[PDB]
Order: sequence, then structure tokens, then C-alpha cells
Amino acid sequence: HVTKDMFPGPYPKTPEERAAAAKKYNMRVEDYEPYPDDGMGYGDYPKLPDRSQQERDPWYDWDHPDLRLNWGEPIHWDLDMYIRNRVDTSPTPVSWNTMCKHLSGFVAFMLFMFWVGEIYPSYQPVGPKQYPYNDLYLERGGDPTKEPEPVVHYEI
Amino acid sequence: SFPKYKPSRLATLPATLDPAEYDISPETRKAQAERLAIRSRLKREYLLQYNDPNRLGVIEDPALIRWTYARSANIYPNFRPTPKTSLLGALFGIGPLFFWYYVFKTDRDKKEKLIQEGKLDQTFNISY
Amino acid sequence: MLKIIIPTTMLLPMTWMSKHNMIWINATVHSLLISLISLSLLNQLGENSLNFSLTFFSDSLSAPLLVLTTWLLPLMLMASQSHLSKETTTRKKLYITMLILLQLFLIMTFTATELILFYILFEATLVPTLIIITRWGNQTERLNAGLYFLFYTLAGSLPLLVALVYIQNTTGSLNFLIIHYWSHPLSNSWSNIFMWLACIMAFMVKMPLYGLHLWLPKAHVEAPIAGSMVLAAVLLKLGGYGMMRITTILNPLTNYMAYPFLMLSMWGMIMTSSICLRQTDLKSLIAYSSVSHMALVIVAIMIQTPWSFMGATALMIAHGLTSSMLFCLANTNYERVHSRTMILARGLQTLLPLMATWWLMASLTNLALPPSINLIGELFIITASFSWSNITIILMGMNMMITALYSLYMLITTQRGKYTHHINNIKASFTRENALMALHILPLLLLTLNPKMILGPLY
Amino acid sequence: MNPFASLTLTTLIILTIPIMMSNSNIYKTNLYPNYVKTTVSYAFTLSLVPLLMFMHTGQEMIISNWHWMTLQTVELSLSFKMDYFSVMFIPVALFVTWSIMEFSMWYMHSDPFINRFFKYLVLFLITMMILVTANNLFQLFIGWEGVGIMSFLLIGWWHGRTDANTAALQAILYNRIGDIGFVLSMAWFLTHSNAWDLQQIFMLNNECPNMPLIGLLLAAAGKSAQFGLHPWLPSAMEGPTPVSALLHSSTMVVAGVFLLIRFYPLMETNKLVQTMTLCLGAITTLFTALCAITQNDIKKIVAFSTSSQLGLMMVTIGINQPHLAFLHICMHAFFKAMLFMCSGSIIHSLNDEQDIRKMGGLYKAMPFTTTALIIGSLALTGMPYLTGFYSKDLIIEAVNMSYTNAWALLMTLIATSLTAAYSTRIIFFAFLGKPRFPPLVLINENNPLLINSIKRLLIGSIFAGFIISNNIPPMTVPNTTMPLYMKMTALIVTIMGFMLALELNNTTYYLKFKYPSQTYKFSNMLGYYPSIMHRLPTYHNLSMSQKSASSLLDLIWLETILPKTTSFIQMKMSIMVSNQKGLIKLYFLSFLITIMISMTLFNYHE
Amino acid sequence: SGYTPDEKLRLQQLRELRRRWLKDQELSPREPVLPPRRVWPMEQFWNKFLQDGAPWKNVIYKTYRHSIFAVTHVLIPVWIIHYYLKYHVTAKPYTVVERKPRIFPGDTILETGEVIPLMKEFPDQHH
Repeated sequence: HVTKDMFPGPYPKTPEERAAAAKKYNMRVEDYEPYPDDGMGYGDYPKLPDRSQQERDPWYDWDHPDLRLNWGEPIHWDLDMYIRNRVDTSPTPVSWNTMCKHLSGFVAFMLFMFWVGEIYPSYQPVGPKQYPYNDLYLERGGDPTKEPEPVVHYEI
Repeated sequence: SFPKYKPSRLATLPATLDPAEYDISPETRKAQAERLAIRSRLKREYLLQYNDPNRLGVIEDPALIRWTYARSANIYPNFRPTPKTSLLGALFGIGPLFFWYYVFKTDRDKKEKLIQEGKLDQTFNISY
Repeated sequence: MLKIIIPTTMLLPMTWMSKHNMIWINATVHSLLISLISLSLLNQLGENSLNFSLTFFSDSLSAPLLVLTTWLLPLMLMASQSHLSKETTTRKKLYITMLILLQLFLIMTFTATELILFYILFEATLVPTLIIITRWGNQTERLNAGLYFLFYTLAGSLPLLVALVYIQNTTGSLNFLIIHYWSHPLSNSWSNIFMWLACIMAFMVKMPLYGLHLWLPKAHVEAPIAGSMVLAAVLLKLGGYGMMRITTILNPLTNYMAYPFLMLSMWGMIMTSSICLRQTDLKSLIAYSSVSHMALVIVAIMIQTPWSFMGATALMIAHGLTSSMLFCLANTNYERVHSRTMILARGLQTLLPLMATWWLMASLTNLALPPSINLIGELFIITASFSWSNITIILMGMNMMITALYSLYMLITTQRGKYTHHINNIKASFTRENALMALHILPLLLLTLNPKMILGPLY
Repeated sequence: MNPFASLTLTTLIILTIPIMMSNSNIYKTNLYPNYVKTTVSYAFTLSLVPLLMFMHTGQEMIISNWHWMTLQTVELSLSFKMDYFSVMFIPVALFVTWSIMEFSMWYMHSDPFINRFFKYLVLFLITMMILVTANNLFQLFIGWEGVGIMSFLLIGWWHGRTDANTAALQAILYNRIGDIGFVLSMAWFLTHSNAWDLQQIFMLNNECPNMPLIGLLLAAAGKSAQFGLHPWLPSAMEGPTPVSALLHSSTMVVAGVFLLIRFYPLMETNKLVQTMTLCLGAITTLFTALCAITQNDIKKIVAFSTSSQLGLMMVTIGINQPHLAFLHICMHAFFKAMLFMCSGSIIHSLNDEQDIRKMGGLYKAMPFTTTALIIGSLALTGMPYLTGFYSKDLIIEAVNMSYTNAWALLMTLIATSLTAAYSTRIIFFAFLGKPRFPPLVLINENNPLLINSIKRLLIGSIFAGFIISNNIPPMTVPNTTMPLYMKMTALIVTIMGFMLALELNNTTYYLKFKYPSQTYKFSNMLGYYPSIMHRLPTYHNLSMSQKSASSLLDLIWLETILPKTTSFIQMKMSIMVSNQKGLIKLYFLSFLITIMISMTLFNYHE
Repeated sequence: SGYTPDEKLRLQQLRELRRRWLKDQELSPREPVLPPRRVWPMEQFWNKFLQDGAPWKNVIYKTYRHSIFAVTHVLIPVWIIHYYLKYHVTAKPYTVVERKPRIFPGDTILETGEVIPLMKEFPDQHH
């Protein structure tokens, strides 16, 4: 059914095995392009555009409608990362760098203003709140034998 | 015009913003036709098996088997030790190990120094 | 232990003398009967161990493992009899014989009072396991898997043999009780460092330690379903049990000798959990998840606390049950579509509802959802590690996050979404498969009611 | 003994009976949803007696009925804390889920697995009750995680839909980030206090250090969807509307701030962690209220409103007002669940349409839905003497009067304007104006289940604040003396938001069209937080998990180092040794070499 | 520019086949055929009494339903729980520990019988 000659092979060195690789993966030779031969083990597997499945046409009649895949067509090396449950590469209304700048500026501005409001706190024009019995020395767990230093409040 | 949209790896160039969609040569038309023909041949081959009343099982997909083989069994036959692979292997395999060893060893030496001088309080640490 | 060992031995004459069509019935009935008998070993004592004879003993560490082994045998038999239906009578009897031999070797391994006897029994488990993998596996890759598993284990084990006989010549005994009661501190020298390495590396490669684990995906994937069940459930635990036994002679050398192994396992649990996020083979994903839980067990044994040992014991038991369940669940789909590729058969919940429920239970247990004993073990180990160093909480929290992600990812991809259009052979779940999952899952949850039965002798 | 304990327990046990019955015979019939709704109503009625006993004399107790295991010196038992928080939250949650189940009997009527849907609702309720009544950290974790998994299963209720599964896994992911902090706090409390029960934890932590409190804050920020782990709550709208109303608006999402309230004696004694939670709540409420004013999906608007209210709860915790936060939980449950049911009524009447742009003219076409939504939005915006006025107004009063971060104060005031703004958006687009929905008018809100459930939560949204405020004891000291401009601050800011939103909404009727500003884009696309953080970190994680984790290490270098290189060396040695000429002459010449070497440098003959 | 004759013909043929398939999905009056079942005496009294479903019969049917539900879901569980707490849980120390009631000046203690003294005279702040 699927013979040995139908499997992925090593990187194609000469343009006749490159065309054979294109034929094996059901592509045009001018569309087939392997990953660079850099010792990472890609072999002759075609390097398809790094486009998520969410970018595929949803109104087309795919053999696999959920994955937006057609039978027999070459599968991207990163299919299980670009499925619609996962990393999306879809074009956005605002460009990526501008979004990064706006989000990062918002977060940085918020953090800085929180620090500023920490060193410039808001409070009411009142003296400290007063409690009896030496600021509740016993009630707060003070040692009942050692006598606390008296904390005396005054009728102003 | 208007402020340009800059494509990125994670927010790509939309088709309607792509200049190649507007400068189409006759050879581009022939390439599109050949792509349609390949796609139609694959679609016909799949639909013939799919609609067969006397087929039971799974329609074996050579693309799927090629994908699963390339990701598992074709990698070491085609790996080479190059400066890139060796640098990356050393950095990602050995780097985190010694980084974490340094972090944990520093933390535990500080803890043990605190314990020796009794500067670490363990008033209610009877479960370890 | 003879009231357990001899009935198991009697499975072989009974298997070979039974009718051709009573093979599975007889083996299942009497292996379940033996598992019932093994439960009486859970009556343990607070201080001492159950020292039956000079050659076999039982304590709270080995009794749950013995129960797990005796329980795994019948589930193995139910899992096997489908794919071995077309086999000859003699070959079915040989497969059953291999399974019985493995169970007998494991039973004597977990109760051997002497270290060298433990070594021989733990090495004997290789032979039926290797036979199962290489003779009854499905792919051409089973041969290379068998070679990897054999030679990784043996390269680990032979230095252990040398170290054990050296210890017997210098100390005079390899008896576990004598070894504990006559414990000598281990000095800091190259001699003792290499004695430590020899005593530890066999159990390290067995668990397996990250970096020494490349045999496990091959072996657990290429093996037939019963082989994968035992390899994931009881054979990995031989390293943890042996490490717990032998660390009593390695102190205080373990204080600093464990740093490379602690680092390896703490980072490799992250590494192998991440690998699971991208595995395209379902059985390979399930095999790769065993490495992370076993890395947690490695850390727990290497930090040498009562809480760490309790957590490691509970985690070993829970992982055995859960990993075997997951392998069986993957095998049920494999027997329908004849492939281990995970995205081949999608949207299975609308075709196999109760099997989808079994999948959800298995994923939840792999998640370590409280109050399951998976969570109990993981949490105990996490707390002990936090005491060991607070910074361990970063890595272990990352690991539990990634574990959740890949477990639920597997669940979603196999069970949810839209069914595959061209796969028209997903027959309804047989009573046998549903019973297999139920017998995996019910004792797992019942253990939550009596968690001390799997918390080891340090409880 | 005392009926309080038996009644508090029995309220919990009755919930589980329809679960055990979910395999008998009634679960196969069409009487199961009504059956479970009836047991929930009965459990609500029973839970009032403990509430009444507490109201009378403040009856509180801890019950440790079943010992589970002892770990040397740590005893782990099933312990229920029947305190003010438990005995007040249980009746409120039971009332709300009673209304939700009655609503679901109409809204999910056509669901082929409505029995399983109601069973999942009861399971979530049971797990939340476990979460709320738990007297130790392990039991609380059980409730926490059971709540999380029930949320996962109910968000992905329609499991054939990719976005629903993605949202469910996203909820799991963010809550696991929070679970890291939860487990951190568990480990710290075991290590330092030798306990997971609250009594000894409060006993041994008179001055609680940073690490456990920061872990608890991380867990709370995860569960309550605070800024940084916020995006999952609005994406949880993938669930059916009853799921939203029950779990992700009124009951389940307040678990984090409830966690922080449960440890308020510890948080009381740590100013740094208090400032952290105060600032996190402020940024959450401001940012989420900013997102809502431009959302077009009614459920998205209400989800961002729920996130804003959770941020406000975090704020009032961060100013050492835990009981105020609990009161706001109880008050918010009523009108938030009721608002979600009003939204569901609109959605059902409009054939599953959820865009407010396609709404309009429903003021008269849906009179009762309109009255309910208007009352609920007035309660939300702190209208005096409604349910939200007895917590939210006091919260603003306390935050204005405290020694607080100035920026957090300003942000919470601005978010108080923005909540009126987004309530205005909902009313103006859904109910005012002209019909914008398809011509086939199917508007029909005349159903006893819908009307009655919304009515019960309406009476709650009107009177519940006054009843609960006057029946709890004073758990604080009041702010009796403040400037007049500070006393009317909340009213003034909500009126400003109302008027400005009305001005902006009315402008949409003008025959002018202008392309959006960049502030509109920031607000409408949610600050680009999901666009960045759901694409960058996930891509790098998955790309690494393949390229470096699997290929580079496992398939390549781990192979190369030990097994492949060793095998290669053995093969090379085999070739060198085995391949011999087969000549006698060479063998005996080598023999001469060996003999000479044995009688020379190799010291043998000497 | 619109359907080709081939596209139009194939679409109408598929339309006819699809409409025949969809009409064929309709159930017959006999369908589904149910298998026999048994009726218990408790529900046997209801097909003879509630066969009319009168308003006075509806009230008594709801009363029977609600009383059975009340006893089986409230009374039996509360019986078991009260027994459990009263005779097993509270047979061990510190299992159920109740926060003690607040005690105010003036109060009379039930157990001993003592009267709590009233507070001292207020300094008499006048509003």
C-alpha cells in the first residue's frame, strides 16, 4: 500500500531527486522546498508556509473539516502546534509590533504609577487610631508577666 | 494612504495586503492551474474510496504516514553533528542542568549555614 | 510467601493441561484467586516487618507492590486474549506461561530477604519481558526495542552485582535486616563514591532516570498490550523499591551524590512533560508521561525524608494503575483502527460514550486530581522537596501545569471534536474492554478511602 | 446534639443524593432536571436554619467527623468549618443555583443531554460547597480542583466545537498557574506550622511571612481571574448561558477572593501582601471595565463586568476589609446571576443571537426581561438602597478613607465610572432604539420557569442587601465622619459614567462616520493581551517542546552519547578484530611478537 | 456567471435524492416500538386514581410526591446524620467544637446561675 519508496528520505542534493521528492509529497517541483540541510534531521520533508490551520479557508469542503485538511496533501511539519486549539498566526487588525508596544506601555505605565502612588499615598487628616490598655497589650498576646511600657492617650 | 500593517511570524500578512496577488503573470496562472489539478486528483482519489459501499475501515493516508515517520524515525538518519547542532545540544541539554544545580546548591548552602549558627527558626517544623 | 508463590506456580501446569478454549477462563479465574490471597499481606505491623522465613519477608513497602502485581496478571489476560485470538493453542499457552513466569519472578523479587537473591529475581524478569516484547510485538521496531531494554538494564545491573558481592565480602551479609541493623556511615572517598554509583545506577536506569530513558519509549510502545501494562506498572517500580532498600547503606554519601540525579530528574520531568505536548503517537505519549512521574519518585527517594518516601510509595502504586489504564485505553482504539497515530481517530466521544468516560477518568487520575492517591503522592513529594529547598516549587509547579496540559490535550484530541469521516469501523465497546477499564479504575478510587495501605512503612 | 451541626451537614448530603440516583431510573427519564432542582430548593430551605441560629446568637462550629489518616504528627480529617462565611454563603449560593436550574429547565429544554447537564450543575455545586465549608487546606484543595474540572467540563459542554474545547483548556491552564501558588501555600504551612487546618494555622502565624501569603494571592488571582491570569473568564462564555450565570459570574469565580477572606487573620498582619492584592485588584477592575465599554457581545460585556467586580473584591480585601468583600460576594451573586439570565432570555428569544448590534427595541417587546435587566444594572451601579448599595458604596467609602495607594484609589474610582458606562451600553443597544434583528419575530418571554427564576433573583436584587446588612453583627468599625464630597463620591462617579456613556451612545445616531482611534482599538481588542500572550509564549513553549526537548535531545544527542557511539565503537572494533587474512604466516609472526613481549618489557620471566 | 447546465442538473438530482432521504427520516406512528415493562403497586394506585388528574387529585399527587421526597431525602438523611454525630462523632474529644457564645454584662449564666455584672456608668455623651 505504502512502499519504502513513498517514505520521507534524506535531503535532496541534485535536482532530479528534488523533483522526485516533490512528486512523493504530491507537490509541484517549483513549489517543493525542503528545510535547509543543517544537521537537524529534516531530510526531504517539504518546508510549507508556517501558517496556522485557522488561516485556512473555512468555506471550503475539506476532507477533514475540523482540521481543515485534505486527504493526501502534504502535512506541515508543525501541524500539531498550528491546530485551531493551539498557536494562531492569523493576521490581526493592528500589527504585531504596535500591539506589543501598546500592551507593554500600558503595563509599564500602570506599574510605575502604582509605585508612585505607593511613595505618594492617599490618606485622611487624622492622628493614629487609639486603643486602651496599652494598645491592647494582653489582647494581642503580650506576655502577662512582663509589664508593658504604658501607652497613654489623652482627652485632647 | 493609511498606517501600514506590518506582518509578523505570529500575526502574518493577509492575502488582500500581499503585492503578489496584484501582479499575476501567465506562468502564475499556469502554476495555479497545476495546483488545482493536483488538488483535484487527490480529491477524486479520496472520494472514490470514501463513497465505496464495499470499503470498511480507514482510508490509509500516505501524507499522514509520511508526516508521522518524518517526525519520529527519519530524524536520526538525517541528523549531523554540526556547530549549530552541537552548540544547541550543549546549551539546552547541559545548560539548564548546571544552572539549576548552581541555584539549588547556593540555596542549600545558605540554608545549612543558617542552620549551623541557628539563625534559621524551625519552631514548629517537626514534619519533614 | 509459599501460600502465594506455589498457587502462582500451579498456574503453569493448569494452563498447559487445560482445554484449548478454557485457557483464558482458567488463567483469569485462578489469577484473580491468587490476587485475593495476596491482600492478606496488607496486614502489617507498626514497627517490625512480616518476617516469614529466612528467605522471604514482607513490609508496608512491598505488600502494595505484590498486590499490584497479582492484580495486574488477570487484567493482562483480559487485554491479551483479543489480539491473540488467531494464535495457536501452544503459542497462547506460551504467552500465558511468560506472564505467569513474570508474575512469579516479581513476587519473589519484592519479598527476597537477601540482596543477591533480589538481584537474581529482578534480573530474571528481563527474560519473559524480552520474550514478550520481541516475539509478540507487532512492528519490526520491537527487535531494536528489545535490544535497547535488555542492554540498558544490563549495563546498569552488572556493576550492581559487583558492588553487592563486594559488600557481602566486607560486611559479611547481604541480608536486608542485618544490613539495616549493622549500618555503617559511608565515608567520602572515590572508592565509596563509585560503590554508591554501582549500588544506584541499576535502579536509576530501571526507573528510568532522565537521560537514561531512551529504551522506555521504544519498549513500552513496541510491546504488546500486556507487555506495556507490566513494563509501565510493575517493572519501573523495581528501581524505586530497590533504591529505597539500598539507600540505607549509602548515607551520608547520598547527601551530595544525589545532586546530579536530583538535577537530572527535576529538569527532565519538565523536559519529558514538554515532549508529551508534541507526541504524535498516543502510546508514545503515554510512555513518555511515565518518565515524569518516575522522576518525581527519583527526587523523593533521593531526598530521603519520611514524607518523601511516603509520597514515592503512593505515587508508584497510583502510576502503575493509571499508566496501565491509559495503555489499555489506547490499545482499544488501536485494535479498531490498527494505528497508534493520535489524530487518526478523533471525536470518539460521540461514538464510544462510556469509553470516553473511562478516558476522562484516566486523564483525571494522570492529572493528579485530589483526593486521588496520585495527588497524595505528588503532594507529599512536593512538600518534602519544598522543605529540601523552597526553589523546588517552581519546577514542580511547572511540571504539574504541563502535565495538566498534555493530559487534557490527549483527552481533547482523541475524544472531542468531529469524528473522522472515513473511519467506519468503530464498533461498540465490548463488555471485556469496559470491564478492563472498570477493574483498572475502581480499586484506584477505593484506595482513597484507606490511603495508608500504599503510604509505605514510614507511615 | 445541637441541630446546627446536623442541619449544616444534611444540607451538604442532600446535594449528593441525585448524583447517586443518576444511574437508577429517574436519570433516564425527563423528570431528572426537575428532581435535581427540587433537591436544590429543599437544600436551600434547610440551610436557612443554621443561618437563623447564627443570626440569633452567632452559632459557629467546626465539625471533624471522619478521621482519614495521620502522618506521624499531622492528622488529616474531614473537617467542616460552619462559620459566618459558610452559613451565609451556602444559602445564597443554593438560592442562586435554584434559580439557575429552574432557568435551565427552559433554556436547555431542547438539549438531548439535559439530564447530564443538570447532573454536572449539581456536581459543581457539591464541589463548591466542599470548597466553602472546608476547615483544612487539603479539603479546600479538593473543592478547588473539583470546581476547576467541573468548569472545564461545562465550558466545553459542546465538545464538537473547537473554540469551546480551547476555552475549557485555557481555563484549566490559568487555574493551574494559580494552583502552583495554592500548593506553595500548602507546602509552606505544612513545613512551618505543621498543619493544614485553619485553627492551628491561625494559631502559629501571628506574624505570617510573605511566601505563604504570596502563594495564596497567586491562587486567588488564578481563580478570580485577576490581571495577568484574567483572560480565561471572558472566554469561559463558551459554556451555555446557565453555566456562565452559575459558575463564571456569581458562585465559582469568587473562590479566589473567598480563599483570601478565609485567611484574613494572616493577611491582616502583612502590609506588603495587602498592598499587592490591593494593586492587583485595582488594575484588574480598571482594565476589565475598560474592555467592556467597547464589547459587542452581551455575554462578553457581562463577563468583563464580573471580572471588574472580582477586582473590586480584591481591592476591598487589600484594604483590610474582608467582611466587606464577603458581603459584596453575596450581594453580587444575586444581580449578576439575574443579569446573565436576562441576557440568556434575550439570546433565546433572538435565536441564539448574542450581538447587541443586532438587538434593539426590546424594551417593549420583552417587558419583564427589561424590568429585570434595568433593576439588575441599577443594583450593579450601586443605586441607593438596592442590593449593591449595601456593599459597594461602603467599599468606595472605605477605600476613599484609608491609607491607600493613590493610583489604586484613582483606578477603582474610574472603574466605578466605567461600570455605569457599560451598563448604559447594554441597555442602550439591547433595549432602546429600533429593532435590528431579523424580521421573523420570535420574541417570547412568557414562560413560567424563566419568569419565576428571574423574579426570585429580582426580589433578591432589590431587598437582599437591606436584609443581610441588618441581620449580620458588626464585623468592622464604621466610617461615620467623612467629607460630603467623599460621601457622595461613588454616586457622583457613577452618574458621570452614566451621562458620558449616554452622550457617546446618542452620537451613534448622527450621520457621521469616522475610523476608530487607537484607544478604541486597545479597549476593544482587550489591550491585545490575548493577541500577544496566547501566541508568543505558547508558540515558544510548543516549538521548544518539539525542536529541543524531543528531536535535539531525545532523538539525537541522547542517542548519540551513550547507545549510538558505544555501538559504533563495538562495530569498529569487531571489524578490526574479525577481518583477518587467514594466513598462517601472519598469525605466527604475531605469535613471535607476543612471545618476545612476554620475555621483555612485560615483566614476566623476571 | 451562474450555474453551468451540468452543475444545475447535478444539483437538482442531488436535491431530489436529498429530499427523498430527508422525507425517509420521518418516524411512523408505530415507531418507536417499545418493549414490555412492569408496573409496581406504588405506581399501580396512580393509574387508577391519577387517571383523571383533577385539581383536587393534582394537589394530593403533589402532596404524596413531596412527602415521599421529604422523608426519603431529608428525614432519613437527617436521621442518619444526627445519629452519627450524636453517638459516634461526639463520642471522641474535640470532634465537634463550638465557638462559645458571647457573654454580655447583665447576662445570667444558665449552668451556674450567676448574673454578669452590668457595665459601669457611661460617661454620658449626649447627642
